[PDB]
Amino acid sequence: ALPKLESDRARVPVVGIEAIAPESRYFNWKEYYTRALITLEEPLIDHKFDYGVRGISRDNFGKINVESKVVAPALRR
Amino acid sequence: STGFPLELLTRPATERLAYFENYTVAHPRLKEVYEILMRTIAEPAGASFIFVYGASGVGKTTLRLRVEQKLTELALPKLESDRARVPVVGIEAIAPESRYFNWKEYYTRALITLEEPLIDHKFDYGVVAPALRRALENALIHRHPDVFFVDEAQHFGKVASGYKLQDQLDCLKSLANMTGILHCLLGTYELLTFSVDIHFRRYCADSPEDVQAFKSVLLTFQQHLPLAETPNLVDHWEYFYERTLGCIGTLKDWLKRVLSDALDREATTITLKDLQKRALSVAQCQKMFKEIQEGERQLSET
DNA sequence: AAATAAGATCACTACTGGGCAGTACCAGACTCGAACTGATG
Ligand SMILES: Nc1ncnc2c1ncn2[C@@H]1O[C@H](COP(=O)(O)OP(=O)(O)OP(=O)(O)O)[C@@H](O)[C@H]1O
Ligand SMILES: [Mg+2]
Repeated sequence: ALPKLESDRARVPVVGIEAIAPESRYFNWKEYYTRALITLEEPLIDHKFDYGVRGISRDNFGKINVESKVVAPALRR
Repeated sequence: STGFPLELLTRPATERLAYFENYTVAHPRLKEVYEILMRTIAEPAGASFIFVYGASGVGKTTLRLRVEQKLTELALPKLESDRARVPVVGIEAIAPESRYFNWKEYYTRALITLEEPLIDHKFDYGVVAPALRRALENALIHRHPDVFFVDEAQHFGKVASGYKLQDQLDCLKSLANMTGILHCLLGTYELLTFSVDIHFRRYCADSPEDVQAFKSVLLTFQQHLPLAETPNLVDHWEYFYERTLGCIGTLKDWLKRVLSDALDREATTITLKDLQKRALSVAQCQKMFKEIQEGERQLSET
């Protein structure tokens, strides 16, 4: 997809994360959502995109930030 | 004509894949259920729930899309003057991450799909999310949708409580009572765990008419497959029914897999091994048949 | 029946949107003190 990535921006060919064994006794879906969002968006140029959630946005350094106040279905959206 | 255009052979393989992926066969069950649903929508008879069943792969979602398009084009002459009159709203239920279905998320997604502004600034003017609930009620009253489709309605039952399984639907019941909006809950056979009932039956092999219909849809699928040489498929109808159980939806994506594999190799026809490569697993069909048998037994009460 | 879970409630903590009583300006416009001036019995 590299020629297509060069031709068209805002495009990732493949994204991949690893599931995390939880410290508690139940799987953490909020951590899954936030880490998938970090992996998907952080290794990108500052392509201005507005997710439909108030808390999550980009920063000056480009690293994505998620407030601890953000509720998990909002992260999923 | 009844066959695929012969000009796509010179076109690139992506064009052939795009053409075949958009072909939606009108098998008799699909059009019969479509007519029943349209008759129910036109005259509701005072009902407010249009529960529709069917195991995965019958074609409920495409039926929803067809009904959406048909109702939009039916209303089209009268939205030129009347605005804020979205014909039909169709949403997909969210599988909860916790043990219980989330109703705040349902309300906010229903509001988003209606393009309702200022969702974050809602107010409660005197329950779960009263402000969002009242906002959705007002949006349904004023936008006046003909039907409110909720695909994947089986996720409403994620409550893990016998004394709360039926009560989980009180929010939708009250939202449909006081706004007068038809709620057509499309779901798999889990939805029978609980009003007009429609059954999206597959093609059971016991009845010869279903076998004839399955062979008909198989032939019309083979006619529209974009290959240089038309692949013979009706001979292995027994194989195509073993891994499909008679669902015209998963047959379509099975053929899509096989056709994409053929096109990627610049092939010209489909053999048995090509279908075997992209066939459903032996255990997968067993689990699917167990679930569909449970649903059929649940719906078998007369 | 005793033991082990689990939701409900109170209480405190940290975080982040975000508006109202109030001031200021700039000509356009209306209304009428005060006067000016001409016709008239
Ligand atoms: N009759 C049909 N003709 C052509 N394609 C179809 C048909 N029915 C379904 N599809 C295809 O199947 C996909 C949609 O899933 P499908 O309708 O088969 O499943 P469903 O059982 O209705 O849905 P779900 O399992 O999510 O409840 C799309 O790719 C659509 O093109
Ligand atoms: Mg579906």
